[PDB]
Amino acid sequence: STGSATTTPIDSLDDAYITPVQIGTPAQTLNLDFDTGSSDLWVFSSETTASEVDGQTIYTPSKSTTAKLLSGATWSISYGDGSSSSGDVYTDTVSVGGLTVTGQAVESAKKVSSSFTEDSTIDGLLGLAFSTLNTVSPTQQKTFFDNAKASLDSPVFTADLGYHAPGTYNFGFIDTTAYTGSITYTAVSTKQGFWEWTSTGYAVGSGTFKSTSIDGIADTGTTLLYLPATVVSAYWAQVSGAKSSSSVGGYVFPCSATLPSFTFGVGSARIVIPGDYIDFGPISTGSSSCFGGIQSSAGIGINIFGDVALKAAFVVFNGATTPTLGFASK
Ligand SMILES: NCC(=O)c1ccc(Br)cc1
Repeated sequence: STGSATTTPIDSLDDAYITPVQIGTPAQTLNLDFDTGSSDLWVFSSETTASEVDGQTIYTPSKSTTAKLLSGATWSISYGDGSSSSGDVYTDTVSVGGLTVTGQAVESAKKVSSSFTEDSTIDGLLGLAFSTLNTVSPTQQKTFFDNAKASLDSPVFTADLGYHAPGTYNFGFIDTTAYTGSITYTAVSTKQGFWEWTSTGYAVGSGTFKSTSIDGIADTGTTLLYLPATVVSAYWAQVSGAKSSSSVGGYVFPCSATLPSFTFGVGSARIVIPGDYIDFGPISTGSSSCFGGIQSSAGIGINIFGDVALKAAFVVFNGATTPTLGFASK
């Protein structure tokens, strides 16, 4: 089997991407944030505290003939941005772009933090990291991908995020029309439950490539590119007027600037992030200070190849017995 679904930025900045997901019988379609940095499929639901729902589409398990309460199971998750959600668990039929999994754990939110409430476009998350991170207790649950794996033509999914445009998540096959050149594969460590890999270095604009190992995770659920302070300093040093602002919470730059590209290494291959991808617009409405799309990972504890990086590539998440990541230009 295979699946193919279009993923759409939630706003003009590509702050996140939503992908339609069919849950239950008859189908209830929710727009979920596919997140290769976490491993819970959770949704706004009929059980979510009413004051914490503001515009989201909710899953109502009582209206699904295939929904079954997973007795005694609860979940609770906190994300890197400080957001959180928790609730109980159903199993139900979940379909993504024609690919169907029965008995998928669908984690029903009883509580969500303010940032989720305030984002009316995201109805939940579909986690695509390794199932070892799944927060369901006392019986850990498998991700949609893990459940689908055996049925897939090939044990892979691919992320093809658009810049200010729709893109595609495919399951079970590699679309050879979707990228240019060849896909370069690189080793993955699953030890932290992430799609963790090691970039071979970077370049800023037309500058020389710096060969240096950068261990990080491929995370579709993180907006920006978070890299070591040395790297990030070297990037923003090429932008007149750019500075790290503690009040804003990162590097900002004059909105009048033209940003240089940023290249990262994948083995001997190179992925180029155009400068425009690194512009996240005025820090506040009407401001001439713009927020940078490349930020320091200092204090995070890990480097994160978020959407800013991933949307510059066709990315293969290879879930074979020994997982790997593949990157191609496009
Ligand atoms: N990885 C965390 C994530 O995907 C996320 C998405 C939307 C909000 Br609001 C907060 C967090």
